[PDB]
Formats: sequence, structure tokens, C-alpha cells
Amino acid sequence: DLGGNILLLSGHPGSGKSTIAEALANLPGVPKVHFHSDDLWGYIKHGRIDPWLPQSHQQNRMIMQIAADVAGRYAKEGYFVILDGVVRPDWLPAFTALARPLHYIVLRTTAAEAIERCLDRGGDSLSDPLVVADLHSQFADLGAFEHHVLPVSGKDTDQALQSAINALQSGRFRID
Amino acid sequence: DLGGNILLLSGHPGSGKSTIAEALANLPGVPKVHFHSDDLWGYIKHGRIDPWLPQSHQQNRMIMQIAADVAGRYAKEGYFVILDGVVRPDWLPAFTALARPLHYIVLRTTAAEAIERCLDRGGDSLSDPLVVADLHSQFADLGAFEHHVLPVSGKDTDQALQSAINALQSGRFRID
Repeated sequence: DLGGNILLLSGHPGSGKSTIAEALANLPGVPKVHFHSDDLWGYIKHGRIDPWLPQSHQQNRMIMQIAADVAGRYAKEGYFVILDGVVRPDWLPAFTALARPLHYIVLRTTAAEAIERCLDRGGDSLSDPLVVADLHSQFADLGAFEHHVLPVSGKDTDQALQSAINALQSGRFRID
Repeated sequence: DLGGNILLLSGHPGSGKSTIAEALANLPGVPKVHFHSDDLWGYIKHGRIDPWLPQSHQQNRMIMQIAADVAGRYAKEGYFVILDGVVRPDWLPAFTALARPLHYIVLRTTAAEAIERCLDRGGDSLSDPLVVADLHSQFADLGAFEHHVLPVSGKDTDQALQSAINALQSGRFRID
């Protein structure tokens, strides 16, 4: 019944936004889609500019606009979109404008757990534990959006759903 | 000088649209972006429906619309977009509508070369040589768009650029 819905599975790198989104996307029922929104900057090469700071001003501004547009595309055509990426409350209004019901869920976990998960990642994502840790500290104050945080430290990969995210989707966490 | 431009690096699976696009995207100069448009259906899980046929009616219709939209996003903000994906002349008008200059280049290679490149791919792309071969045969008639084909059989990975794609970009292959 969550067709035409979008989910912002935000959280600090290492909280497993991906794993929880993929697995939730592979969930039976209505057609889902695990949208790894981070692929938007991963697509740009030469003039990359890390999303850490500071020139990520207009870059992110854009990548955000796209991502929000793409979410609507799938949504409009009855789908349950799930964006696996950081989406701070600053850009929230860039997603409500989609006149579609979106659920917001921020994952948070121990800094040691976050550094761990990302440690052995290499690839092109977060590696250096300093960055992962620094970015984690920042993701600590969600202002008046805290009731939107889902701690999953005391849980594992599949314990982070039923009594976690899955329960949130139904728990009316945030319909729109 | 090809900023604000889009390139449809189409061709049959195995002609190396990716390798040629990535490497061309990693090219110095203006900020480029290797847009692996195929990631659009790769994002959907459960209700997937292979892009081979037949229910790929409204699925592709959409995935196409998105992809064309996303290309404009990058383009508008001065970039040289490069889509690594099949884009038959049927959907061409879905890209010209972007009121931006786009270059169209179709890669073609021996069916044995195409079956080869894709053979050892596994992952989630083209594996079975029957499919790769069948899809290849189909990609043989480009109607009145043949002058848009770039054969790269008698060339290797880096011989498929200077006297190939790179030369096409400048050769005014198709500015708009």
C-alpha cells in the first residue's frame, strides 16, 4: 500500500543505509526500487569535487534537484522509491515539492560501528576512518527532526527492519 | 568546447559503450560525466521485467524519460554528459527535446567480439551469448541513421577513440 511513496533512508555513512534499502527494496509485494542517489556524483569524473566540502555548493544543489526529480518519476508511475543517501533536513523541501507521500528515516549507529562497516569498503566510498568519524559527529544534531532517527547499533543486518525500518514504514513514521 | 552537450554512446551490448564512455569521461578539460543510464532499471527490484521484451513497454518509456531528463540536468549546468546505453532512433526525439546539442554515436562490432566482451561479465549484465548475439543482430539496421555508426572491430580499447569517437566528437558527427 506504499506505492507512489518515497523513502529518504538517510543516515551517516556506515549506518548501512544501503544494505537496509537494498534488502527492503528486494522485499516482495509492490514494485520497489533501491535508488542509490549517491551514484549521481559518482557519474561525474574530472571536476568531481568531493561532497564533503566546500565547492559542493552548486554541485550538490544540482545533484539534489535531479535525485528529487528521479524519485518522483518512479513514484508517479506507482512504485515505492527508496533513496540510499544522505538527505539533511535542508533539502527536505526539495522532496516534499513532489506532492507525493515520503517517509523520512535517519539511521544512526556507534562511531566505531560506522568506522568498521566503511573500513573495508575501498571502492570509491568512505574509507579513511577520520572522514567517516567526522561526518558521523556532524550527523548528530538533527534539530527538530530527531524523532526521525532510528538507532540500529544494538541490532544486526536483519534485526534492523521488523522492529526497525519495517515497523517505521507502518508506524506512520512520516507519510508526507 | 563541448560543454552543455550530450552524447548518446549507443551500440549493442559488448561493443564497449562503457569502456569508451568512462575513459572519454575521465578525459581532461571540461567537467565530464559518464552516465550509465542502464542503472535506471538496475535500480528497480521486484517487478524488474527484463528490458529485452515484452512488458518493457511502459517501463522503458519511463526509464527513457528519466534518463533524458537527467542528461539535461547535467547539461544545463555546463557539463558534457555521456550516456552509456542503448538508445534507438525511436527515442531520439526524447533527447532532442532538451533543446541542447547532442552527438549520436552507435558502436558496432563482430558478434564474436560482442559475445566475448560480455561472456566474462556475470554481475547482472549480459551473460548468455544467445541473448547478446540476438540483441546484436537486431542492432544491425539503423534505418537512415547508419551514418551514425562507428565500427570498432579492427580496433582495440584505445584505438577506438582518436580515429574513432574522439574524432567523431570533433568531426561534427551530429552537433544537434
